[PDB]
Amino acid sequence: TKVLLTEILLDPMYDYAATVARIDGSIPMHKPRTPKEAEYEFKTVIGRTPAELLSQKEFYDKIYTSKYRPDFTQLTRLEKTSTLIYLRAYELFLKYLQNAPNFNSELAEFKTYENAYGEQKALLAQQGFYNIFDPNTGRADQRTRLFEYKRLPISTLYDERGLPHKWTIYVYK
Amino acid sequence: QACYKAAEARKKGDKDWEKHKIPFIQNTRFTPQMAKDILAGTLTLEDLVAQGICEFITPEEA
Amino acid sequence: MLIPVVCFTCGFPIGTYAAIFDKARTEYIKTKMGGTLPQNIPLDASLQIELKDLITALGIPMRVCCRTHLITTLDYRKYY
Amino acid sequence: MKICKACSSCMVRTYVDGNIIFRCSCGESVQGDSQNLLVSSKVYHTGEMEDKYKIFIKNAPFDPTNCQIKKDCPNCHLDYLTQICIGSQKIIILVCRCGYMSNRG
Amino acid sequence: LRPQITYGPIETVDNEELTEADMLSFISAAVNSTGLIGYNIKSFDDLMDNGIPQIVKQMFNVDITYKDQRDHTEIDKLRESVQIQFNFTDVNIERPQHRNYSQGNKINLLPNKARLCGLSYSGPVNLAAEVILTAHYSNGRQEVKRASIPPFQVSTFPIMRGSNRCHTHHLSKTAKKEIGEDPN
Ligand SMILES: [Zn+2]
Ligand SMILES: [Zn+2]
Repeated sequence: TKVLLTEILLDPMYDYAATVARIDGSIPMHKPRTPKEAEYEFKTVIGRTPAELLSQKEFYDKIYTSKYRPDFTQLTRLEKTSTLIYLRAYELFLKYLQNAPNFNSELAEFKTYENAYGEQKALLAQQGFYNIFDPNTGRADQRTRLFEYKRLPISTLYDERGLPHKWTIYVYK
Repeated sequence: QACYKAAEARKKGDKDWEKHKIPFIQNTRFTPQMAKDILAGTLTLEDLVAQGICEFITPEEA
Repeated sequence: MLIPVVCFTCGFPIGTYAAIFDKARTEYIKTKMGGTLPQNIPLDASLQIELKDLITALGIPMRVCCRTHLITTLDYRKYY
Repeated sequence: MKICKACSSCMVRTYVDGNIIFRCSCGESVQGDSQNLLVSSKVYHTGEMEDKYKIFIKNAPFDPTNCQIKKDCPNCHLDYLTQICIGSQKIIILVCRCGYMSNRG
Repeated sequence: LRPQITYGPIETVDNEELTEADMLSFISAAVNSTGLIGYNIKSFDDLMDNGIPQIVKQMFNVDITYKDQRDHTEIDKLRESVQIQFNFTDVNIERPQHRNYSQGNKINLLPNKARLCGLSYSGPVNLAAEVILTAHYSNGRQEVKRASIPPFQVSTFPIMRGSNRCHTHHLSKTAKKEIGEDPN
């Protein structure tokens, strides 16, 4: 019993099912403080006691199943819209662990639903953005102070006698 | 071709052979509307590749 | 993980207007985002979203530090 | 080299009394007349000769990565040319798609 | 073959309003198409679905001959060497599993349990085979015995997290978040 409890208490599935059970009040909101509380939480979450678990060979068949069965067919875009995502995600996770029929299509349907939901959540996560516009134009400023090549007259380097300039005399006014 | 037509007019003593030359133009087919469509999620890189606007280049093809 | 209770720099009580400021932001952004998808909002290159008047209407002063920390602080609830 | 007329091997060269004799391992021996009077050779500046860049110069007008210059082709009267610079003496060659080649090539 | 598609004239493309900030949308599209590390998942999935089965079924045909050291009977004296010849015909890799120590069927092993317990996120490998043993005799006669072996698990292969054989591939972002995985 103790080794099995230590094995299963480290399972993320156990934590997820315990959270789902706490949400709808099936187990107390605090972690067990007594062996009786731990035994009760294990019985509620896993569906059977540790002794009747190893007796036999099923494990996933009776893991908690949320009490409120909302309508996930309003996840067809049509409190809510976040409770539905959470409960349907847990239910689909449990279906995955049980190799339920038609799981692969329902998973893609829920993936599209939650992609739309993540689009909403990405809208909520936006902090703003600004573009400095050029007043002459009406869009993002393209004015720069970059170098612009320009073929200068050859007289800027040579005089009318073919000699280079030597700018070594300073004129002060 | 416009260079050839200007040459064919110049060799025939025509004084307005320069009018047959067109200007050179090079451009990309990417437009500001494509940039807006990318941000709206209705245009992907695969659509740009399929429309001949962009292509993939390797260091040996570079 | 949240907008700080007070400004990190000067200690003005920024947080008492944080929650309101958050939700107002969304509404304001919903007015200006257009057809661009949310995650592409920091890429639009045509948006000009100014929160100056909103923060002023909250009563927060015109201090650089306070508005900086109010505007720029990431919310852990929006990423997890 | 010299190729044996029977086994088509590479015959070994020996020198006797002002004559070159080719001896094969099959016993065949032959005398060279004129084309076998070349003991050894060496050419210099191999990385800059004309035969090194013949294919490159032929392909130059079609490679879009080559430098172009604003000059009229004297043959087809196109108004641009392809400028290439070969060698350590920086020899400049202007080539055109029609087949024109400065340096008279 | 001639190319078919003809595009509209380049003289009529209107791009003069393109700003360099608009060109960041092209980078956005490129990164969205390739992901950031999507090549890793694609490469590992190619190894799982196509690479390992090809390597096992094509590059590991065994055909060796060993001297017979058995010399106790007349047939033992006549027999000189035995030819061992086999190849594998079926290769499969599954998702990581764990016993749970209930003397029951295997259960799914989630990545967080592997991280905490110091386990390995490794999925079982199942193999089938055909064996041919041929014994040769001094006169020049040979005897051939063939066997066909049902699929059996040989070992486990490490599974890339987030790939096809990872358990966090049939889960949603909320379910990933609730089993202790980084949902992002
Ligand atoms: Zn402050
Ligand atoms: Zn020419």
